[PDB]
Amino acid sequence: RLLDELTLEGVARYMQSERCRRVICLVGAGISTSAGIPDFRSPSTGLYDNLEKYHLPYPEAIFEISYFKKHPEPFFALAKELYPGQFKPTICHYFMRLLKDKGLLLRCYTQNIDTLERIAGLEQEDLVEAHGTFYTSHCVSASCRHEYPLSWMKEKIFSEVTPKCEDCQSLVKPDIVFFGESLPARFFSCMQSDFLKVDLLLVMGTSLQVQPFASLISKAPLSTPRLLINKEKAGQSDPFLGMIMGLGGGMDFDSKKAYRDVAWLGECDQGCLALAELLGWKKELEDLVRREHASIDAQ
Amino acid sequence: KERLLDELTLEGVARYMQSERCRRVICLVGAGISTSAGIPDFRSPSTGLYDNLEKYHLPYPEAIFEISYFKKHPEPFFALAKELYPGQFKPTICHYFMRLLKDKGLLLRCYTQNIDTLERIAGLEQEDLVEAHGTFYTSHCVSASCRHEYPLSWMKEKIFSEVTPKCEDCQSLVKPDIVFFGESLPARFFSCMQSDFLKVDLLLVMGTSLQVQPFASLISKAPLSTPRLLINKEKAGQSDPFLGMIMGLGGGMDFDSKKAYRDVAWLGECDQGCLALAELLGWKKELEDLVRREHASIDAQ
Ligand SMILES: Nc1ncnc2c1ncn2[C@@H]1O[C@H](COP(=O)(O)OP(=O)(O)OC[C@H]2O[C@H](O)[C@H](O)[C@@H]2O)[C@@H](O)[C@H]1O
Ligand SMILES: Nc1ncnc2c1ncn2[C@@H]1O[C@H](COP(=O)(O)OP(=O)(O)OC[C@H]2O[C@H](O)[C@H](O)[C@@H]2O)[C@@H](O)[C@H]1O
Ligand SMILES: [Zn+2]
Ligand SMILES: [Zn+2]
Repeated sequence: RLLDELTLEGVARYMQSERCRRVICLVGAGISTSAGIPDFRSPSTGLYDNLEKYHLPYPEAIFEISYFKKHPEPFFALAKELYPGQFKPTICHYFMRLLKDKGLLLRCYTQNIDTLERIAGLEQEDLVEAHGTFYTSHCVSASCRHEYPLSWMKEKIFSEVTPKCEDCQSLVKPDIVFFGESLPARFFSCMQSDFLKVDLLLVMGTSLQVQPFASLISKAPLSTPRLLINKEKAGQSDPFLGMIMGLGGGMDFDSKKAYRDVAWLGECDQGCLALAELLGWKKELEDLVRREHASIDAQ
Repeated sequence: KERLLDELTLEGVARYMQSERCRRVICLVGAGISTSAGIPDFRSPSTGLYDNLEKYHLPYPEAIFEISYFKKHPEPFFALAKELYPGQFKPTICHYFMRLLKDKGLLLRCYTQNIDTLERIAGLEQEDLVEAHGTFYTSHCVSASCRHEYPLSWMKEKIFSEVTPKCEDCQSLVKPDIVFFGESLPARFFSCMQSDFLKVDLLLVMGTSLQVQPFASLISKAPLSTPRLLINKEKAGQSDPFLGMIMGLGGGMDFDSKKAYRDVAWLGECDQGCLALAELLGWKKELEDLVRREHASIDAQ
């Protein structure tokens, strides 16, 4: 057992030890809510509770490839809000930057498409954008798959014209991963090597309600500690018909068999400040946030 | 990761089954093994149950077996339940093939997702079976504080009288013990799985799309050396990892890849796949006799 106790304090002590060389961060929409971007599944405020005007059969249909090919209009109307480049990164994002600058970040796997990891200064090599990007777009026809740049797709979205491919007249969509679509090739190539050598999983701002991303927590070695920083416990629940996690694939924070998983419940920004304080990084983190935000405000 | 099959074919499985290494077989079955009996499955286009619920005006097909939707709108399920009641059909060749595995001392367990009871009618006993998605046999009040049990005849009476079954003690809804989405699986599912998959020598997967958890996880619970044979109309368990996939990452079948070492896909009718495997094992005549007499015996009632 690598943690001396199942607390943030225990995780911090482990992080400072020579045994903790490589950290993987797994993040979702929760890490961007304090920047002003709603998550997906939070009641009332979440995106899936705010799609009534689109008259969908159910909320998730707006990001389902099969529904999209039949009724693409709602997604492209919503896309005007989803397009990145008008929010600043959060304290949580800069904490991951700090991990990078301390030589501790093996990888950040993100489910987000807001690009705040990149704006916060994480580089392409540090990142797996697991659910894709707006940066590039592709024709949906597998036979054709013609690629279109951000400007091309952006021009179509903000002109309210449904993007059609110039070669085959099929729909063109941004490379954000829809339900039913394959994840980027980088996800799998990085996963297979990263998870053999990870010393700590830092899971932040995700409900772990979607596969294959939810599987990642179970790819780590059994000895690797896992810290969740989130408003609610995620990944720990009793099995039931239609559960997302595979049997035994979840977190165990609270059973009498718990040995490596720690749930810090609260806001991601505040959890990262608390961890930073325990590591003696709090002033460094605060200075980085202040400087980088002021640098963004400069333009 | 020892390779126990000499070749990734049905003939290689048959040879492995005849060797001394193969002592314990587990069957994992779904609605595909019962369509030839006249019971449609769930997810097949046009024929499947989920494509034939228009009359109930559901938000989506699965709602009719979702516990939250049920409590709020119980009427549609109970209307459908009149059709779901088991005992108007005969078991299939596939069911009798599993019975033959029992009698040959090869069957450790059959885990079924079905509630049609055809495994029992074919001669599999309580001890041989894990009815993973429950049963009509018993019914219970839905209130966690009460859980008052009701017998088969009590639920029938309410269903065919078209009265929504209510608890005589606490007046909460009473439903048959079939597992709805969002509900716990039977205790027996977990207790059996914990021990059964430690020393299983062969997995026989038949007539399922492996589209629901936690049942879909069962193929990953076998040792990495245990061969796995799929007998199904379509390939299931093998797919490129996509957003919203049911299987956990790397928890699927590997039939077609370069690394493929233990998994075999026999594509076609479950009954025909079972007849074919039986022939390779020398049981063809024994299986056909069993099916004839049992069908006759049921008709002879
Ligand atoms: N400030 C905060 N601090 C801590 N936790 C938070 C905060 N805000 C929200 N949360 C928690 O953060 C979590 C947000 O969960 P979800 O909204 O499901 O986002 P995902 O990234 O996991 O969604 C994954 C995919 O699903 C979609 O289909 C898309 O494809 C997504 O990429 C919850 O547990 C909140 O309590
Ligand atoms: N005669 C046949 N021979 C071979 N394969 C067949 C045959 N007929 C159908 N199939 C295949 O059989 C498969 C039928 O798959 P599904 O209809 O999803 O049934 P499940 O048992 O997996 O459903 C699991 C749960 O989901 C529900 O919510 C309930 O809770 C269920 O208990 C397909 O791959 C067919 O191609
Ligand atoms: Zn095209
Ligand atoms: Zn009751």
